[PDB]
Amino acid sequence: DIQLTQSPDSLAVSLGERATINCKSSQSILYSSIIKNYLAWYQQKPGQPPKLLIYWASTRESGVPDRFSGSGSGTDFALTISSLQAEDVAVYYCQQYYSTPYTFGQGTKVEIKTVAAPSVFFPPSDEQLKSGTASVVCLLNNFYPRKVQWKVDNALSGNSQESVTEQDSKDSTYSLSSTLTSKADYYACEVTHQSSPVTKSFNR
Amino acid sequence: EIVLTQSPGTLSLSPGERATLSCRASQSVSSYLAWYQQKPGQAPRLLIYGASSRATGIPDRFSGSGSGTDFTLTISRLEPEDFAVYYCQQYGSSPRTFGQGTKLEIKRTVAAPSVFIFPPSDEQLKSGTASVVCLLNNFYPREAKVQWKVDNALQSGNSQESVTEQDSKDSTYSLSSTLTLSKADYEKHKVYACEVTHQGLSSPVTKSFNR
Amino acid sequence: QVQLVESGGGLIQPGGSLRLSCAASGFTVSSNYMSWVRQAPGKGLEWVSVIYSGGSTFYADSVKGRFTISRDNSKSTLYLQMNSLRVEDTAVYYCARDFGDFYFDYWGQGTLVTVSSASTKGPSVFPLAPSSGTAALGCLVKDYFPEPVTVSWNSGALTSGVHTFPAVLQSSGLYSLSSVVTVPSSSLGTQTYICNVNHKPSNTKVDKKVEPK
Amino acid sequence: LCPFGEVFNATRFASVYAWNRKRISNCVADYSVLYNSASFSTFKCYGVSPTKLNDLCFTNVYADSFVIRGDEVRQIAPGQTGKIADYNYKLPDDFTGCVIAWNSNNLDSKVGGNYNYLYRLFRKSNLKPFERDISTEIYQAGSTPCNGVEGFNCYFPLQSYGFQPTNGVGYQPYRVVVLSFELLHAPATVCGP
Amino acid sequence: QMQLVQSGTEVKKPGESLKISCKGSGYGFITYWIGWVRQMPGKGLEWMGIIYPGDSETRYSPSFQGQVTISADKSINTAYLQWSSLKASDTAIYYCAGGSGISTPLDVWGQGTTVAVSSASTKGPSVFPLPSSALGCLVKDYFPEPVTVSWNSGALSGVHTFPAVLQSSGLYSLSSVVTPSSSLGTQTYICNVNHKPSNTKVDKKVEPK
Ligand SMILES: *[C@@H]1O[C@H](CO)[C@@H](O[C@@H]2O[C@H](CO)[C@@H](O)[C@H](O)[C@H]2NC(C)=O)[C@H](O)[C@H]1NC(C)=O
Repeated sequence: DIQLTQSPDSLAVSLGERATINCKSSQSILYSSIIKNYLAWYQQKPGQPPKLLIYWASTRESGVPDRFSGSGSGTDFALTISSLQAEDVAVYYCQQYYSTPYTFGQGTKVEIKTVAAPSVFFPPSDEQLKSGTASVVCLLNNFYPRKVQWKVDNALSGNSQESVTEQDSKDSTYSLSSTLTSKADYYACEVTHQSSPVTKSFNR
Repeated sequence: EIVLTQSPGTLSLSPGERATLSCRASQSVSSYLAWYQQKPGQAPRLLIYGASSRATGIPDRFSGSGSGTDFTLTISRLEPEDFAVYYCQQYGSSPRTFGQGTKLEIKRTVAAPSVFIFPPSDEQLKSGTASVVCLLNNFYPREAKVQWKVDNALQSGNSQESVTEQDSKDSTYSLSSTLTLSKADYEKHKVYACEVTHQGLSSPVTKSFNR
Repeated sequence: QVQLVESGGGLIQPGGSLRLSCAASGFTVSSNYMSWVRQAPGKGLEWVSVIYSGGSTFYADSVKGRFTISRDNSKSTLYLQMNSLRVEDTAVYYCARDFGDFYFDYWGQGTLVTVSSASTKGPSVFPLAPSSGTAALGCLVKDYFPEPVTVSWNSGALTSGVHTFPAVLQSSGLYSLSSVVTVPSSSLGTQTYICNVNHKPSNTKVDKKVEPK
Repeated sequence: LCPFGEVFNATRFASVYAWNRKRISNCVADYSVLYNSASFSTFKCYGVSPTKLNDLCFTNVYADSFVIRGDEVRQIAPGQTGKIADYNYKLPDDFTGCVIAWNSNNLDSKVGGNYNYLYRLFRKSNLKPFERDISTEIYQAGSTPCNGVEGFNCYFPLQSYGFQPTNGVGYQPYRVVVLSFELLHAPATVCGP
Repeated sequence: QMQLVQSGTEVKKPGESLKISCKGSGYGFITYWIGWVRQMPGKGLEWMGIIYPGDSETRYSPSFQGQVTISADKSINTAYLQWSSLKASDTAIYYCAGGSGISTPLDVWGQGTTVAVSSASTKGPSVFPLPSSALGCLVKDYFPEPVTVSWNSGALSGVHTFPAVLQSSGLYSLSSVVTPSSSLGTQTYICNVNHKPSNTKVDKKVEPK
């Protein structure tokens, strides 16, 4: 009913710098008797449930680092993290509790900020070839930031799926796996990431 | 009485396939046939009445066919919950009669059994009876040959076998063969061996112990 | 909703009497056909008796003159008085709602009637110590009568990999049963495994500890 | 601290039609005594939270007290309708505070009826939020003037609760305390520790 | 403070009924309202409804009122979210949050409950190898989740296990890759794949062809 839009969707900030997440409201979230905007900020680390950080858009919860701070009034609100650390890496939501039903924002991912080229590297196994399905896998081991095209004898679709891992504190990078999916057939993998598109192939 | 014969006795199909079960009557009953389902440990559940009509709450994948002396139940898109024993019952003539039933099991890859042998406990040995237990764990298909060989001599007539139903997670069976002897007979031999023959074994597997 | 709850099963000597009750819900017992269907252990289904909506009663040949079917309208309960019971009558008796003496659209949970001259006896529990990867252990439940027996491990905390084999009727007339589990071989020295054996016909509860020799 | 004890632990409570209000200000209050307790049958709060309210400030806090039946406690809430809500005690839709109620069968129920706890039964228009009507004027249900005497089309506006210890839980009296919190743009006189 | 504990993981089928639990233990549950939050697979939080245990006053989101039911039992300090006919779209993880009143922030959160509904059985995975002139294993066609893949029985340290992907066949696929060409000389590598929902433990050997 009362909408809540965030910006940006994704953000990468180096350690020791400032992060800024905006939250726009369809209506004013200000009460008459309390004169405080009923907005809350939440942090959801991977695998863990969301944790409340800031309520009333200005007041911080107990046990919250002093670097987290809230600001804004009316329909425009923001969350600022100064001196960013690795612990602050999570998806952040702004939620209104002015009146039921409660609404959340779409979420804001906080990634980590050197650009690394991807290491491109798989023929279908003979054991799987007996089963009647041929799987071809292309690997990007470590690269940052988070374009794979399958070449079927130099012919370009829809026979592959992508799975991307998540970066960690150690060696912050990304890994992508594209698994091309039939005994009727049976092969190049073209990757364009930030200097020329590499193309590793194999023959039957 | 009118005898109802169901074929096959046991049916093994992978999930998602189509199952056809037959039921033949001694005399014509003219669509006065019913179908039932009975999972292990539960009561029969009505599936089809009038040989074609579907009972309330029954999924559309169960269809009744046939009339007179020939009847058929077709199950499409086999789900795991659809594997049980199915009986056909007639009511065209008195007394009302059921069939022997058809068991619909789940088909899977051939799994070799894990063989474990258990010598009789010392506590049981005090009572004067010794029981040797051989375990076949997590195997498929159900067909398996268990032979008791005591001092390399085959033993017969003193072993009983028990087989569990298909596990809810693995579509595999487990078999237990228990050899029962008195203490005097048990202590008259040294080597007790359990030999297992199965489709998933290249050669028979023997687990043994010394008394 | 339709409910059928049965009671009265147990062990009775040959020639003895037993009455089976079937509490019914969701329909009037006076206005509907009701039937009793028994199933011998491991065998198929067999119709026993039926009571018509108007009160007419009919029985199978094997039970005619010994079994009497009756209903209690006030209590909404269906009864089956079994007399001159024989060993062949040993079966799981079901309570079923009959549609026009044609088919049984609703069934009860079923109660077990065992007819034998054998005497109730509590089970004896013996350990199945693991041999010297994956290690297998279990408990042996031997020489008990009548059914059933419930076996648990670690008071229900251990349920994965547990195989409780069906009971087998020995030559002595007493059932035997085994329950085995699959556990990692590392936990043999550390973990402690106990099987909970309960046989309510004999009021026997046994907690047996198993450990390698 | 602030005189919360004088309100909750008051010897006698007022009727719902003549609900008392105590102005609590210019004091430092401890709210731990309330939410830690379990004698409160209902502890419903709108806008504010008694937990985390200890380290907060407010310009003005009101403590409204009255006695109603168990069935009528549900009416002490924003956007609620009923004889108590419409004619005795009405809360605004933007109410910020708490409503606290507990059973008082031992205190307010008397054998043969209390005769002293009254609620308004007849009223021509609904009460505005936080409005108290203590009129005993004879209700005129017709066009004939009543001249201050009960009779046909002329009823007494107030009805007496027949509070007895043998009644059901719903019929038993409940003591209700309503806390209203204001944080106007002004110096804050009510603060916690 | 106060704490919340939810029910366990459950996998169901389209057309079954499900009821999940959320029991609160702490100090002052009388002041607390309990809500329900749904997070679809790899998506954001969605607010479903809220309830006050003392009087069971239940408020629903307009997008969830017609197909969910929230209840509570103040005797056991537990809230319940229940469905009658589950759907494949209901597959998500459900959180319950506790606030000390209406129009208040959600101070206390539960650990979450995972729900999976799909028109598929519990088929186990098939493990196929994935070297050149960089080892890996392919875990394909399994349901339900999850599949825990290890390398060399713990220890190795260079393992990048990719998240599972739902194929058009209704099943999942997963692969893990490990990167030192000196290991390909004579150091054997084995991948351990365990699927507890299917009790499948495959230790396949990966060798250069
Ligand atoms: C009303 O009086 C009672 C009795 O003195 C108070 O209840 C006690 O409160 C103290 C703290 O003031 C607690 O340590 C005790 O455990 C309480 N005892 C019981 C039996 O409840 C109560 O707090 C008073 N209420 C107010 C609002 O002042």
